Amino acid sequence: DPMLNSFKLSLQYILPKLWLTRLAGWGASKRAGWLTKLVIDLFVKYYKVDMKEAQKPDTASYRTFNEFFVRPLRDEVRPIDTDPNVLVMPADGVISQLGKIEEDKILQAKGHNYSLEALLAGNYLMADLFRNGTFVTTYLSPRDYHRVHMPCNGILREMIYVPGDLFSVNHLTAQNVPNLFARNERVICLFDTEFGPMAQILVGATIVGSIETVWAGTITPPREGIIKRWTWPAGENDGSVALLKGQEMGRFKLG
Amino acid sequence: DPMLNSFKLSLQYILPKLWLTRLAGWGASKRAGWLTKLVIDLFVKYYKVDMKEAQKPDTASYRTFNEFFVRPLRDEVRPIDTDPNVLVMPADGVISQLGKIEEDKILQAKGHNYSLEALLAGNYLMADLFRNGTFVTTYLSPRDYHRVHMPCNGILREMIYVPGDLFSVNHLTAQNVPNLFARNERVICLFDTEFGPMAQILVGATIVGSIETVWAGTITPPREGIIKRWTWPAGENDGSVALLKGQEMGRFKLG
Amino acid sequence: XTVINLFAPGKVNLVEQLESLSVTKIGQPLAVSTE
Amino acid sequence: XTVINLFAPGKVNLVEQLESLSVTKIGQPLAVSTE
Repeated sequence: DPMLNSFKLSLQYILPKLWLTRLAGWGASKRAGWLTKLVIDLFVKYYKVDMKEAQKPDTASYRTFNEFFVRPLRDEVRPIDTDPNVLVMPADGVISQLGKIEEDKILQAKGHNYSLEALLAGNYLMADLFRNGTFVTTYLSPRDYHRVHMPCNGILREMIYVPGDLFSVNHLTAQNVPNLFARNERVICLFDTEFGPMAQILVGATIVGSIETVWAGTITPPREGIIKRWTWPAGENDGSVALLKGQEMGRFKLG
Repeated sequence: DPMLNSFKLSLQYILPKLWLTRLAGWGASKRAGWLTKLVIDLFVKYYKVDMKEAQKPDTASYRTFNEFFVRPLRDEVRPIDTDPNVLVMPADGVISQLGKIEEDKILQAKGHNYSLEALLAGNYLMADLFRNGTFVTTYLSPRDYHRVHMPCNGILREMIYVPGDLFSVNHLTAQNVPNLFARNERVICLFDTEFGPMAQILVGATIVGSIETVWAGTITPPREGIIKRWTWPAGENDGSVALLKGQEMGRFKLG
Repeated sequence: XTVINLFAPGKVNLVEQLESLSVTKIGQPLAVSTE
Repeated sequence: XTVINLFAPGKVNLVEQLESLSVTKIGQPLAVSTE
C-alpha cells in the first residue's frame, strides 16, 4: 500500500503530463459522431455523473466531449442564498482544506504547508492583503459540474496567469507533492467586494488543464510559458467589469 | 538545410530536457577517477578549452567534471578596468544582443521581442526600474569560464528564483523559441549601484541548469517548482551584502 | 480541477459546520460577514 | 549559459564598439556612466 502508492506517484512523476493533456484536449475538441457519445456515456457510467441535473440531460445533445464536460446545470437545481451578508460556495465539489491563513502559511495536507507568496507567483503586494486571512480550497471531481461562480458581488480588479506544472490534484498527490497548487498552472482573479479584497484562484490539473473566465474566454491553452497580468478600474468606471453573487465567472475543460 | 535546423528545433520540442539535465549533473558530480579525466580531456579538445588560463591547467587536478566546469581562472588574465565611471563585462563569452529596452520590450533576435515584465516573472514594480533602460545579453558557450562577476560595485537588494523550462540557449533557438529567456529557469539579482538599480540575471539551459550565487550557494537543484524571493537592506545596515566591481557573484554548473 | 478562495483577515467568518471533505454545492452558504 | 544585465533608463551608455557576436571578457569595458 505505501509502496503501491509510491509506484502510483512515480507514475505521476514519469508519465508526460502535458502531452497527455494536449491529446485529451485534442480529442475533446473534435465533433466525432458516435465516438464522442460513446466516450461521454462511459465517463457518465464510470464516474456516476448525474445527468438529471444537467439542463440537457441527453448525452446525445453534446457535440463534443468538452461541451459535455462543461455542461450547463439546471437553473432550478442550484439556488443562491439571498442574504446579502453571507457568501456562497463558488463550485460543486468537496472542501480540501479551509480555515485561517497562519501568517502566510496555508494548509495543503496535514504535515504540508505552502506560502501565500508562492501561490501568488511572487506577488508580495497581493500576498500582503491576505496575510493572517482565511482561505478555502475546493476540489472539483470529474463527476462534478465544472463551472465556477462568484461567492459574492465583486468588481474584477486583477487577473494573473501563472505557468506551471500539470500534476494531478487527486488527494493522493495532495498529501505528498509539495507546493501542489503553487506549482500547477493556474489563474488568479482579484475582486473588490463589500467583504474586503477577495481572490478566486483556478488551478489546472492533468487532463483538465484548460481554464477560461467569462470576461476573457480561454486563457490557457496556448501555454506560452510566461506570467501575464491584466487590470481593471475600481468600479463605476469606464471599462469596469463586475459580477454579482452566484454569477458564472469561469470554468475548467480538457486540453 | 532548413530541414536540418528544423530537425534540431524538433528535438528541442520533444526530448525530455529536464531528465537529461539531472542525468548529466549526476555524472558530472561523480568522482570517477580516470573516467572523469577522460571526459574532461574529450570535452577540452572538442571545445578547444584553453587550460592555460586556468589556475589548475592540468586536467588531472579536477575530481569531478563539474569542478572542471566551474574551474577558477588565473588571477592575472582578467584585469578589471580601473575607471570607476566604467562598467565592466560580467562574464566570458559572446554578446547575443544589447541595446535600448524599447518601452519594456527587449530584443531577442530579428523579429522576436520579450517583455521586461515577462523576463521578471511579473514583477511590474521592478520592471518599472528599467523601462526604456539598457540591456546586455551574454552567451557563455561550453568552452568559456562559467563563473560570472559583478560589472561594478553594488549592494545586493533582491534575488528572485523563477521556475521555468530548460530549453537550449543557442543562436538557433534564440531566433525561433518565443520568450526563451523569460521561459527558461533563471535567478534574478537586483543591486543598488552608483549608476542606479541594476539587474544581473543568470538563466539556465539544457544540461547547464545548475545556478549558484556566491552569497547563497547552489539555488538549483532542487527544482521545487515555485517562485522564491529574498530581500536585503540598503547598505550600512546590519546584514547588508556588498560586492565590488569584478568580484565573483555566481556561476553555472551542470545538472 | 481546484478553486482556492482568499479573504482578508477580519472581514469574514466561515461556517462552523464546514470541515475537510464536506460536500460543496454551488449555491449554499460558505461564510458570513463579521458585521 | 546566459547572463542578462538590465541598467536603469538614463544612467549608462554602452561601449559604441560592441554589437551582436562581440567577444566578451570579464573586466573589459562594457558601459560608461552618463554625463
